[PDB]
Amino acid sequence: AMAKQTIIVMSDSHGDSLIVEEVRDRYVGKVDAVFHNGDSELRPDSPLWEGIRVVKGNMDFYAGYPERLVTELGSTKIIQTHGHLFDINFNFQKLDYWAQEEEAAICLYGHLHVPSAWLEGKILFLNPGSISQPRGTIRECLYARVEIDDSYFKVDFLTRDHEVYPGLSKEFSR
Ligand SMILES: [Cl-]
Ligand SMILES: [Cl-]
Ligand SMILES: [Mn+2]
Ligand SMILES: [Mn+2]
Repeated sequence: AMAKQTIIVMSDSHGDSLIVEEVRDRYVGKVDAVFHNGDSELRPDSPLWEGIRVVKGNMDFYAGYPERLVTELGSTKIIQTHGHLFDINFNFQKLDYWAQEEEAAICLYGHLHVPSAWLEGKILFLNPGSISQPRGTIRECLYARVEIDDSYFKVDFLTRDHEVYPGLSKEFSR
């Protein structure tokens, strides 16, 4: 039985560097990985990115962010993209095709500023929400925690004070 993993995922921070630093500082070295799914509006050479896996958003104009990132975490293959290059506002068919060709455990995306967690195929798709500019029905700034083991993905959405926001948590069996 694999040892349990915990990942921290955020996105669409939009020029708020204190929140990125705060989340880095809180979690780097205490969880298995920390992810940012883009639209930070920060420089890729920022020291705030030490310990964090970050991809390019459409509102990231500086050279040096990757469009896609594959992170293999033990037996867990995580893929990560902003989403704009997959036309996710149209639908998720292009994103899901890529996730299937990669045979990902987890597919991380941003762009929509809407928190979501669903299982399609055996693949968890997660948008952590926007940590600065929430959209849709939930007007609270959010990021996400995923707990991973052989039996379950557990997803909680967390506020900027690092508390679980109720009514959004999901548990998926694998
Ligand atoms: Cl799009
Ligand atoms: Cl946008
Ligand atoms: Mn954005
Ligand atoms: Mn975007």
